[PDB]
Amino acid sequence: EVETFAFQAEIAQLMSLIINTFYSNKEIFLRELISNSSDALDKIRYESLTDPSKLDSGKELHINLIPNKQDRTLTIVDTGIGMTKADLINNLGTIAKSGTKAFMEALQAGADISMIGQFGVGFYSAYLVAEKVTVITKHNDDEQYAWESSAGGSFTVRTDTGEPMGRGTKVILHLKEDQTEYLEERRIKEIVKKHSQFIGYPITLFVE
Amino acid sequence: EVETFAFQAEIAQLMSLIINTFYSNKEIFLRELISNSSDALDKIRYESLTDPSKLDSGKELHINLIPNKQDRTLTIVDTGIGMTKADLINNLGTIAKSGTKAFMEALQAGADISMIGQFGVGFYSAYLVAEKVTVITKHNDDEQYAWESSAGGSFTVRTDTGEPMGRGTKVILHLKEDQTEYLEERRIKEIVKKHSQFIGYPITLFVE
Ligand SMILES: Cc1ccc(CNc2cc(Cl)nc(N)n2)cc1
Ligand SMILES: Cc1ccc(CNc2cc(Cl)nc(N)n2)cc1
Repeated sequence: EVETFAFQAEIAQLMSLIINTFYSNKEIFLRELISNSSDALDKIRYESLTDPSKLDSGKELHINLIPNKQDRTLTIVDTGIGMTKADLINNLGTIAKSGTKAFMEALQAGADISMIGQFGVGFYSAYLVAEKVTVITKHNDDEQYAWESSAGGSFTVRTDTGEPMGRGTKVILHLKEDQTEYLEERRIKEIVKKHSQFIGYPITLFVE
Repeated sequence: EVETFAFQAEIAQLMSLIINTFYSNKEIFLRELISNSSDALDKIRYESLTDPSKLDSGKELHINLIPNKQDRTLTIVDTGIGMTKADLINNLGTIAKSGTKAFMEALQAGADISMIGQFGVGFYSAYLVAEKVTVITKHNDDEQYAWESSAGGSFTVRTDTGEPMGRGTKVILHLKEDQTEYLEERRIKEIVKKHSQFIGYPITLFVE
């Protein structure tokens, strides 16, 4: 069921930088994950213009934010294009390599962590607040998969057997013990309002 | 040879807003067109990861900025994914409709013109400085096309017979008489430095 993979060494060191650097403006994680969901939703939307059947796995284009204090998770759910297995294992890592290097150059040169999205690697900002990230995803062409990593240089992929999700991606943030402020309705709302206010898809912030 | 099309009424009114509103910070046009080229280059790059032959029409992934004082044009050239005929005539217009409406709502509500890129319609910022825009583009699946518009509610498309470009998109800005500062090497460099400094593709600013 479970395959284990090594991050390429550059992503590994980016993840450790994110995890070990002292940086108090952690909230930008949420903007990066939302902006990712928006791009994925733009992508399936555009694709559907030439192949309307690509929306057979779900017509609604949206983003949901789901805090769970019991599990201490914040989940970002979209009905975007999703990721194939090849994306999870390979394509996105290839992509992340030059973005990482550029970002890592920019930082030595005085850029700061909040600029991570400009380098195509904003997903890894999840590790500002999350000790473990689980990503469930479903692309029209492929099976539903669960990717997961607590950093430390590796990650897993397995075919997923929880609730079928139709199409999209769900990012589950297992929050660090000191980052539970991001389970709070008021804190989430404050962040979405500040950083994500012009996203062209409804964002629903679920309550508990 | 030449087909003439009407903009949908919402894009028409956006273009007139861009053309008639008093707004002195015109330089952001260049950031929007560069950011467009970057996304198009990300797109062909990603596609090539699963189909390396998509790079048979050119391996180099780059952006060139070409001022021409004699013709009074500034051209932004990329070797990105390019646009099919259906994109030019249809797909991009469909896309632009909700971005426009959202942007136009945001403006009534106090947002300003520089935020146009957040709504997916930054291309039309070209009309801050250009009395006419000509776009030459070539997608792997299709022929080379020339799109063109001086606004006033319509646009043309024709198959293009100038130099074959292999793959990509060239945006030719016929500048308004009072906007020739954007032909100046120093002004362009100043703008790219300010707004476009972390683009992950070489940007070459040609001199005359
Ligand atoms: C480098 C890198 C870029 C992007 C990711 C995650 N990307 C995605 C991809 C999709 Cl289809 N949907 C969402 N929400 N996120 C992971 C790594
Ligand atoms: C709404 C709207 C969005 C985008 C455009 C132009 N888009 C593109 C498309 C491509 Cl493939 N390359 C570049 N450089 N620009 C035109 C209109």
